[PDB]
Amino acid sequence: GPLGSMDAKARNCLLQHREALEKDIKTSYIMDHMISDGFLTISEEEKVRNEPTQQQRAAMLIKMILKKDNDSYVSFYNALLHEGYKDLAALLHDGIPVVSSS
Repeated sequence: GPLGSMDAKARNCLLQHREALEKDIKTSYIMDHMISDGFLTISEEEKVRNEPTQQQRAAMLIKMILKKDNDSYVSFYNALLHEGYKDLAALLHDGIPVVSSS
């Protein structure tokens, strides 16, 4: 039984804000912070990096989040804060049940 999965309200606040999703959700340093965080494995890194441009690259980063978990989502969330994308992440903070905690 999967526990601590990605919350619907959380995952939605992220993807639903497609108003700025594809527009501000980057994959460069954001993924760097996620892999260094240890949430994105070499396989994860490979897929996103396999894609040629922000097209399927950023889409792949967001596409991973489509079926990851709360833990990874808060990591992807934290990565947004790592690259000055606090606004998008704030839009997702509604679903994130933590306030840094670091």
